[PDB]
Amino acid sequence: RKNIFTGKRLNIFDMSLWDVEFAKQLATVNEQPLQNGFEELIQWTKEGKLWEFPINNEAGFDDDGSEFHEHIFLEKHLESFPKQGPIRHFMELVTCGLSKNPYLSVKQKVEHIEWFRNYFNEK
Amino acid sequence: LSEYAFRMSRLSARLFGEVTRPTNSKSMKVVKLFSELNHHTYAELMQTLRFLGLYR
Amino acid sequence: DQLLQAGTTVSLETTNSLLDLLCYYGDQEPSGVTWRAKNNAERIFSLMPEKNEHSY
Amino acid sequence: EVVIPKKKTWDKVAVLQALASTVNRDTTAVPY
Amino acid sequence: LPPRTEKMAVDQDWPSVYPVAAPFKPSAVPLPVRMGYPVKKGVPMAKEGNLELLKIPNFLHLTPVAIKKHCEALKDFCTEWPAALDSDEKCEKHFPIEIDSTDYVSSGPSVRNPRARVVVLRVKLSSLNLDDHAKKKLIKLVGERYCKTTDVLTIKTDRCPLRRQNYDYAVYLLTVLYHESWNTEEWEKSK
Amino acid sequence: ADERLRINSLRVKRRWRLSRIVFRHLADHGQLSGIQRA
Amino acid sequence: LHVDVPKDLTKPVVTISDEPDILYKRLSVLVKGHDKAVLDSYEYFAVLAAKELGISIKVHEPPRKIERFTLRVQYEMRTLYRCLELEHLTGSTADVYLEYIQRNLPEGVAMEVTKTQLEQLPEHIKEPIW
Repeated sequence: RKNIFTGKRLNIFDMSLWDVEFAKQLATVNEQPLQNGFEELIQWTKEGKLWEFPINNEAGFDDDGSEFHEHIFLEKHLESFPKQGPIRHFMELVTCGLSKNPYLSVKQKVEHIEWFRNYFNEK
Repeated sequence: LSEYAFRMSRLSARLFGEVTRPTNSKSMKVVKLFSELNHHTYAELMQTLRFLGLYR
Repeated sequence: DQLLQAGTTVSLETTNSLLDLLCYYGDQEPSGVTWRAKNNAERIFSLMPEKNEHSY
Repeated sequence: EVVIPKKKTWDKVAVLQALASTVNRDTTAVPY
Repeated sequence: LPPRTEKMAVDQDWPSVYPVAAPFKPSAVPLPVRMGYPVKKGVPMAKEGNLELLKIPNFLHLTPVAIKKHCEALKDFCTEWPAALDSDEKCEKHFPIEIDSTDYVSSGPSVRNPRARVVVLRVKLSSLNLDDHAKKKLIKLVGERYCKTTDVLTIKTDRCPLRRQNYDYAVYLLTVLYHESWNTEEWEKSK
Repeated sequence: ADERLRINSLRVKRRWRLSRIVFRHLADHGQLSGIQRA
Repeated sequence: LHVDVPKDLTKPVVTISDEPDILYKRLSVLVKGHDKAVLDSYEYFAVLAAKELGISIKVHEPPRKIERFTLRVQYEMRTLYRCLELEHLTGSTADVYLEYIQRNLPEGVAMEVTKTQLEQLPEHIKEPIW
C-alpha cells in the first residue's frame, strides 16, 4: 500500500565522434513530421531559410563593424601624399568623393587610396 | 555676394563635408565618379537532368 | 599507414580520433557489424606508443 | 511624469509559436 | 476520391482549416463560389479547376474570427504608451528630436534596399538653448534646412552605408552645428 | 572595374532583359506582373 | 476537435527586459499594389488588428500612379496606394504589429514603413562647452 519510490536502495552513491552521434540520435526521439503550416514556418525560420519579421533591410550586414568616422573622415590616409601641392588638392577631392560613397566599405576606400599612392610613387 | 556670406558658406562646407575649395564644375565630375559605384550554365543543367532520366 | 611509412610522428589526440572513428564504425564506411579479430582498430591500438585512458 | 515602459524582448519565433498555439488540429484533414 | 468539404460541419473552426496563407483549394474551401465571364446562355465557371480563383490572393486564412483569435494571443508582446504623453503638444515638449527612418518590404531572395539607410532628424530650434547671435548663426549656417514657417531644422543623413552610422552622423552634425553656432570668431566681430 | 575607372578619372526592351518579340508574347499572356495593355 | 484537445500549450517566452523601450510618435505604412480589391482587403485586416491591439490608426488613399510605355503596341502599369498612419505606439507594440501584418502581406503588394522615433537631446548639447 506504499508507493514504489520508497524502500531499499543500493546505497552505494551519495549525490569526439561518440558525443556528436549521441547528440544526433538524441535529436531523433523528438523528430516528428510537421503538423501544420505554422510549425513549417517556425522550422524554416530556425533553419534560417525564412526572413525575419519585421523586415530589417540591413539584416546579416554589419559592414565589418565600421563606424561613421571611418567612412566620413578618410583624410588620415592622405598623410603620406604631398601636403600642400596639387596632388594634395586632387587627393582631398578623391577622399571627399569616397567619403560620400555609401556602396563601398572602408577597406575598398583605403585600397583605392593606396592604389593612388602607389601610382603617384611610381610616377 | 558679401565676403561674409563667402566665408560662412565655406565654413558650412567644412562642417557638412562638402568641398571647401570651389573647384568650378568641370573638375567637380570626379566627385560624382567616386561618389557612385548566365543562360549558358542553366542549359547544361537541363542536359544533366535529361541524362539522369528526369527531363522530358 | 602512409604517414607511418614516411616516418612522421602522429600526435596522441589524432590517433585517439582514429580509434574513435574505427570503433564507432567498426572499420566500415558510413551507410550490425560483428567485431572481427585483428581488424584495423586493434592494429592502431597496438601500434600507438603511449596508451592513455581515452584509447582504452 | 513620462514613465517610459520597459522593453519586452522575445525569441525569434515567438510570434509564430503564439499563432500556432492559437489554432488547434484539423479533424477532417490528413496530416500536413 | 470525394472532396473533404463534404465532411466539414457547419459549425467548424475555420481558422484550423486555413492556419496560414495557402492557395485556393476547391477540395478544401466549402463554398460554391463561381468566377468567370459567362458565355452566351452560360454561367460563370465552377471552382473545381478554375485557374482564376487560384490566381487570387485569397484572405481565407484571415477571417474576422481568425484575426481576433490571433491578435488576442499577440497582446502579451505589447507595451503601453506612456500616459503622460497625451497629445503631440507634450511629445514636442519632452522629446524634441524626431528621427525618421524607413524600411522596405519587397518580394524576392534579397532583403537589401539602398533606400533604408536614409535618416532624417527634425528638431525645433526653439527647443535648443541658443541666444540671439547663436540662433542667427545657426540659421544662416544651415540655410534651407531651416524652415522659418515651422521653426524646424531638418538634417537628412545618407552618406554612410548603414542606418546606425547615418543616425550617429546626424547627431554629430547637430552637435557641431550647435557648438560652432555658440562660438564667435575674431572674424565674426565686424558683422 | 576599379582599375579602368582610375585612369578615366584623370581624364529594344533592355528594361526587363527580354527580347523585344518575347516581351510582347509574355505580356499578352498576362505573364508579366501588372503589365496590362491599354 | 470535439474531445481530443491539447491539455496545455507552450506560450512563447516574453521576458520584460530592463532597457527602456523605444517610443514612436507616428508609423506610416504605405502599401502599394496592382489591385485595389487586395488593398481594400488588406486595409480591413490591418485596421481590425490595429483596433484590437489598441493602436490608433487612420487610413487614406494616396493618388494612383500610371507608367505608360510603347514598344503601335502600347502597355500600361497601375500602382495604387493605401497609407495607414499609426500613432502613439511603443517599440514592442509596433514591432509585433509590423511582424504580424508583414507576415500576412498579400501577394504582389509591397510595403514602405516609415517610423518616427521620439528621442531626447544629447547631454553634450544641453549646455555650451566652456
